[PDB]
Amino acid sequence: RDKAPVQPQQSPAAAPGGTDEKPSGKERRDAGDKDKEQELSEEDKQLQDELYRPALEELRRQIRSSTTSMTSVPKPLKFLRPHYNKRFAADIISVLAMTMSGERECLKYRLVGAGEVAKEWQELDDAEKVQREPLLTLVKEIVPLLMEIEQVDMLEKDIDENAYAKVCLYLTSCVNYVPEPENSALLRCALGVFRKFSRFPEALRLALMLNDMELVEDIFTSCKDVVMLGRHGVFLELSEDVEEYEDLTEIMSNVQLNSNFLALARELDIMEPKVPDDIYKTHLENNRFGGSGSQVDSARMNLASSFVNGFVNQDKLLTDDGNKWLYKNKDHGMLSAAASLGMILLWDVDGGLTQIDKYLYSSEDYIKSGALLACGIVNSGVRNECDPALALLSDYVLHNSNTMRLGSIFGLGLAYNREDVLTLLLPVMGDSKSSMEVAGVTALACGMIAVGSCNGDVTSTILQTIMEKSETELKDTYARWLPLGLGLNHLGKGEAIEAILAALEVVSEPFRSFANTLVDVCAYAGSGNVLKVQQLLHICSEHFDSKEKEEDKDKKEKKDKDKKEAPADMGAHQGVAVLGIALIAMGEEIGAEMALRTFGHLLRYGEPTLRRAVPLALALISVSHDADPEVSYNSIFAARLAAMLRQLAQYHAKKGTLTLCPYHSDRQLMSQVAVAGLLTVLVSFL
Amino acid sequence: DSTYEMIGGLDKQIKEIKEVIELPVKHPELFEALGIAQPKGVLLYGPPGTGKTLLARAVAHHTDCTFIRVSGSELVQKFIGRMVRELFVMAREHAPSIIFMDEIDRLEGGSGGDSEVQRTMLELLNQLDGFEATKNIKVIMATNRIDILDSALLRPGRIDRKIEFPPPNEEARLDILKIHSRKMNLTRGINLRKIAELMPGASGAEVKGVCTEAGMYALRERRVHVTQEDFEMAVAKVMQKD
Amino acid sequence: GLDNQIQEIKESVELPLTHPEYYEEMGIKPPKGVILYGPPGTGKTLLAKAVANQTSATFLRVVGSELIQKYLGDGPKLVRELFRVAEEHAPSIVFIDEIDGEREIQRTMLELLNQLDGFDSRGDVKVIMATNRIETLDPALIRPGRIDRKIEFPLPDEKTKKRIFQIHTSRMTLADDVTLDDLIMAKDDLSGADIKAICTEAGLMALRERRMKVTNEDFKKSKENVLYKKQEG
Repeated sequence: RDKAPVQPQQSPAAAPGGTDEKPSGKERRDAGDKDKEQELSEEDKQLQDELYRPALEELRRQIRSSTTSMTSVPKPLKFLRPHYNKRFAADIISVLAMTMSGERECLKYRLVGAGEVAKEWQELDDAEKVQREPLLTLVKEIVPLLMEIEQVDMLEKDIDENAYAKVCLYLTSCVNYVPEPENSALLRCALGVFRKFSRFPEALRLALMLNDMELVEDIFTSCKDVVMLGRHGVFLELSEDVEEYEDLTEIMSNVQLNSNFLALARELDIMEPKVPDDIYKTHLENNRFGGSGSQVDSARMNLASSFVNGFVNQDKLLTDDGNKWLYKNKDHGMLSAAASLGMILLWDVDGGLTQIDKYLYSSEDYIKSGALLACGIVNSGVRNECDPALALLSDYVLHNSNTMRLGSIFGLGLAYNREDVLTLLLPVMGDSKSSMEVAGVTALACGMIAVGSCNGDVTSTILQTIMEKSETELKDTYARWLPLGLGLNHLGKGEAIEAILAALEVVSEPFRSFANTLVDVCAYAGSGNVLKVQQLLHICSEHFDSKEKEEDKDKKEKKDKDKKEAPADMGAHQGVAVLGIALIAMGEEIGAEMALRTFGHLLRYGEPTLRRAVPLALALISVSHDADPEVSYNSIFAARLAAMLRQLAQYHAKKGTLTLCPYHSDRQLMSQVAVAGLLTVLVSFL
Repeated sequence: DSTYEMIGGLDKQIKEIKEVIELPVKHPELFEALGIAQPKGVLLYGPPGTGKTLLARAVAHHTDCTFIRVSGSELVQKFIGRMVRELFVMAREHAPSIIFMDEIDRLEGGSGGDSEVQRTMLELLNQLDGFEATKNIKVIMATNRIDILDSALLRPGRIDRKIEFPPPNEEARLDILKIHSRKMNLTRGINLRKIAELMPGASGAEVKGVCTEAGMYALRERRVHVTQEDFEMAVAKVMQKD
Repeated sequence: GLDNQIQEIKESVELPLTHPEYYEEMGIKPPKGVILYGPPGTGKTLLAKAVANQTSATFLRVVGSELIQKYLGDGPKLVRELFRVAEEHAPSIVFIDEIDGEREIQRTMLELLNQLDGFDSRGDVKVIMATNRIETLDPALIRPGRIDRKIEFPLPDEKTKKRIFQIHTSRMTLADDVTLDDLIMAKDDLSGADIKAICTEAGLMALRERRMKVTNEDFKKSKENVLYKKQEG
């Protein structure tokens, strides 16, 4: 109404005028006021004019919070000692304590790095646990300092709203916006709220991020005491990495309390539900073995038939199509066909034994070496094939045990901090045979053995292979496939300064500097590090045309979650190598129309490197639009490389390290055909 | 200009039209919490309210937008311009704009070319109904004369806005007559209240009829100031044609 | 309450050009399309049903057949232009809405009948028909267009308008007294633009007092204008 009678009431500094003028402002404070508090010019004298001081400070913070301010608002609150669903408390708590506590917690967050913000933040904790605004009191209480049990002090009744909402948006913003040191508080405090509550599988994801044995032990006794099982066994073994399944198998090798954790959770039981169900509910037609088995010629379409047969495992007709199919192909086809029968038998240990035993101790080198490779692929927990393979590897100059070292060490590395096989691979690293694939499957073997190490390791094994790598700067393929195993050993770091150590000792001529930038590829697994985005755009114009391929190829691994930022204008440039960086950086996800849209322009190219590289990611990111793009490949094409690869994509057209290693090691296909002997035994498929 | 100092008497209708026209002007953030779109327009059917255009030029004058009519009554017919795309290009370049036809407010040729203009605005409503270049593009119809049947028949109030406008506020007879008395030389001993309230039944055009038909007696007697008796004679001079 | 219906017809319209292993190898080939219709019409119900295909595809919209009566009887030449541009633009979806002397209308209707069937054309594009009432049009247009399956607009099953109301009110501010069962149950044969219209005028009417939250009494008070307007004429 009219402010004429009540306007000059606040001007007299008399105590009665305050003790009756202030209760009027408290009465009219239910909706704030009739206006935006234009009386600042008449209350700026009462600003400094102070028994009943909390009411004058309350009105002062009310008007200063009403019109505008940035620091002077929460001071009457911290000095006031606050005392004394409607609209009054909902406003002055919700929005006035929202902006008020927001600017106080922010100014105290960036100002000092006292219990005022703690006790007052707990008072707001209770007040907002009474008002119960979802995801807003949370989204504002994200950055408030404490990062402690306060969540369990709030997680009493609202479990699905705080878990689903708070863990959803705070996990997405905790992997995209919030850095790692607070993400550790998400892992431990989420270990608390989810350990004390239900919904075990999300705590199992907290074990996918923590990689600790106490979480899986507590969830195996808490999940063991409450009695389906096969499903969480399946994604239990799928979700667990190389560390916590051997630590898990050592604590369960200690007690396990059930005989079902070793007996059930030891081996063959993640595949024991898969094979018979896939044979029963699904049935593949014979037109794939008929066509892809009928247009084989030129010793390369037969290699495509070794890809189809090699990765087929319902039907096993081409396997039992007599003999001489292995002899008609080349040596790499002898390895591919010798390893196909081992890759199709990830079940029936006795059957795989009685099927691969024939190729063992044969007369040819690649039949027995691919036979030991098959023995390494058929199983991953039997480890009884170690002695016959490793017993003969000590030759050091030239023998069949070098190819048997390729297959034996590669398959044995796929089967698995194992110290015995690594100390036996130390003379292999010291040997440095002319065949690069020796150190290839050795460095990749021990690398995949050592993925997920806590903050990496600076041990004398990889330090020794770094010294031997610096010994002679020849055969750069060593400087390409050795940083693979090095970076795989550096995998699992959380705060390792090993990348800076490599930036101290390793920095040399651009070969070992390319090894250093490979360590940089295995050094940015993901956090809030926009400095690497602006530094990435600053380094995008480097003269060296390979560290851009790998360091920029890391894009698909770093931002693999937030896919909205991945599409850019990299294709519109002239650096076709960058077009391959995006072409590989597409990924293996559900394959939105934007990715296939990039495959539309990337598909048509003249060089066989990009034309050969496009169908791999094209059919990996789309695994039912599979037939029309292949017709497009037939319209563009109609050399032998594009034909073998186009039949390969004809076959396979239809966050674990085991599925990330094979293609990252497959990023070196633009070389001799020797890689095709290892291309057929990739483990990235299921 | 015809600002608020030259138009008055529709306080409730401008209070209701500020949400139709003034919504994309100063508060467009309600698109999420409300979910509103761009309607066709608004129209006022009934007698001429003596200022049917001063309101569109008033809201357009306060919106700080241009006024581009279709029929081109005052040298704006060929200045912009198949003569159908140039209006949409100028509407694309000038996003804030208010369209209001004034000249349209034989049955063989007049309805032929007039039917070509009606087809022009129909296909313009088809283009604007299908796609849209920019916002703040609204058309306003005029139904005040007798020969207006297409706009009143094609707009019943199903997908458009309708306002019953026979008795606007009685200020279309009183206070806009006072405004029309402010422009011309007015004395100080006049009482427009009784002479403005004692003109019922005939029409709403009593303002323009009494002013323009009173200018013949102010032109006959050559009085330097308009008296109330002149308007009193103008009441009869406009009621004789009824 | 139509998720199984929209996924059934969605699979019935997405089988061409996508998922080809169960489209041409097994020999489905429905090269005729479907025909739709809505009792409320307004194009927003059928537009909200067929809008699921407009997400990632090329769409063509031709509403009404007034372009034949408003001018001389040029004939089906415009349909032939749409046919040749549909052949030059095969990756698209044909959709016609508001399908509403006498010897010429019958011969252009039979010529449009044979043209719509496509006797000399195989599966190249999908054609979907739409109109206000299927009973007003002649039943001869059924065999060329609808040869696979037809669907009618369901009743207020309290789940369709509840899901649409949830989508429109996913970020709105409503009071606790605003119940849903009386709203989704009281309404009968109302499209999305009607509930969106009463929510829009409800928020605009609640804005008259600077109230960012809409109450139930103001929602029904705003609904009185639509319920009174539809019964006035």
